[PDB]
Amino acid sequence: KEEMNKVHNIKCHFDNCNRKIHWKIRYGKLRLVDHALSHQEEKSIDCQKCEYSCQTTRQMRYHYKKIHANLKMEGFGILNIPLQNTKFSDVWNKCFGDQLKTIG
DNA sequence: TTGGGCGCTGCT
DNA sequence: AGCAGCGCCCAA
Ligand SMILES: [Zn+2]
Ligand SMILES: [Zn+2]
Repeated sequence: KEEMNKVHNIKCHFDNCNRKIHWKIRYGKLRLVDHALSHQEEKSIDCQKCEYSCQTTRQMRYHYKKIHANLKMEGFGILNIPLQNTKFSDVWNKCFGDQLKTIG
């Protein structure tokens, strides 16, 4: 539980990003996945109610709040997102590849 | 207006 | 462990 709550700065190595995500194991990987998806041109997150699509689950959460105000957004975990493919594996590697021992 | 992401955590 | 969500400060 201690090692659960330790801050690990995860550095994004995408060209001229170099942002540091102040991550914790407790948070899970969603904010890291979303950050990598933001560096990719594809809009692989699809709304469950309308035609909208976007890059990140954070974008989709904003979409639901504004367009689907009375509806819960559901099914947008890393296990629901199409991640097991080469395009995403490549972008994840570019951003965080040297830090996968810490991420898992 | 959009929304990154900090910090949160109910739940499995 | 860590998923899969959320409130909200502030310019990512
Ligand atoms: Zn980055
Ligand atoms: Zn929609």
